[PDB]
Amino acid sequence: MIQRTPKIQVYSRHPAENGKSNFLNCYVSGFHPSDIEVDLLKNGERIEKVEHSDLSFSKDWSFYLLYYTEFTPTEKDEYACRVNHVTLSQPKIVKWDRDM
Amino acid sequence: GSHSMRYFFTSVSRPGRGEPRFIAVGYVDDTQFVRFDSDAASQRMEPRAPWIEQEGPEYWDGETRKVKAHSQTHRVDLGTLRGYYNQSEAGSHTVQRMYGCDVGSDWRFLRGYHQYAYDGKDYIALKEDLRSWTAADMAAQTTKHKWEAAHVAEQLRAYLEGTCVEWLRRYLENGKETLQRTDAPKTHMTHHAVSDHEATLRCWALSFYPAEITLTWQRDGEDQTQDTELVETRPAGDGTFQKWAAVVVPSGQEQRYTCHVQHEGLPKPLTLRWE
Amino acid sequence: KLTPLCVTL
Repeated sequence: MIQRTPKIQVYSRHPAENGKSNFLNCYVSGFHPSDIEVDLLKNGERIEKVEHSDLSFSKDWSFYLLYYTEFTPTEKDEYACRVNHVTLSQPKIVKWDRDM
Repeated sequence: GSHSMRYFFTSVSRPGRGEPRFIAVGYVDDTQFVRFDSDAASQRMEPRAPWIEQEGPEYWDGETRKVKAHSQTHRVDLGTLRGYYNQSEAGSHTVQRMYGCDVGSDWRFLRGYHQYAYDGKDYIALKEDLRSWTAADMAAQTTKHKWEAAHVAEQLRAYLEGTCVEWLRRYLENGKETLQRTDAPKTHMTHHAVSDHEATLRCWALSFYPAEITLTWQRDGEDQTQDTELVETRPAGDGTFQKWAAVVVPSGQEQRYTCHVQHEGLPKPLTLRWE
Repeated sequence: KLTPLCVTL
């Protein structure tokens, strides 16, 4: 059966500025099947207050979801997105690079 | 310009753990406006755009009634398809369905479409003529001929050229503030030292709408597409989109590089230089 | 608006 590996992007809704409210995003796309675990981490620990968009898919039938949470960037806080899927041998962690 | 309405339906079987999960979403162009999730407590079709929230009780009762019926259809489909493929009762499977319509700039019918996929691959689809079918395989053939005899196409065509475009036009009017805008991308470049002799030039497009955009890097004019890391266009979560494109460049050669941005909301293509 | 029909595979 068909399986497609999620692409993962972690990023803020607005350009990051320390001490200013914002949204932390983890966008996962191009995956199949739809069963997927996605967590946002703050200093390595899962964030309780996280929502996600409604499951939708692309022209190639692959799925996409946006996971997001309200947050305020601080100079020393670290954020990541942890994603698990059947196509991954182990769960994948992507750090937020607040630069770029 | 032209516009589209699309509905996306996903159904996933959960053997020995109750009925399958059903999720429905509706889009006008790149804007989501409704959703149904069979695991939610409400059991109603729900709004996901401000301009649809005041549609009224009749509208909400009606879509709820119809979307539950879609949910039941997919539940029977999962049972049927497993039979066509002679498959184990223990595994989880997936049915996907998409349909919708386009209108032109004049808001007149342009095209319609209606497609299924089973476990992530084409199964059967309505042809552009709206009268015939394409069957991916042997299993679908059975569906093909069954629908041919039931005159299923004709009734789809009636919906696509009528109700579908009728309501697309009504939504475009209701949400014309959201749906008939274009937000031009706000663009900028960043520079990062990869080493002592290399650097990353990243070209950013932010807060644009609709999703369509082209970001290209060139060196002296020669497309560096092969050397360009380009991310998928991604939702900012506020209804706008984001994209970027990056090249690794020899330190000292920044002036040779330009980033070219084409978007609907721009009066002219943008050419960014580092300087 | 969704189609009111009930087509099945």
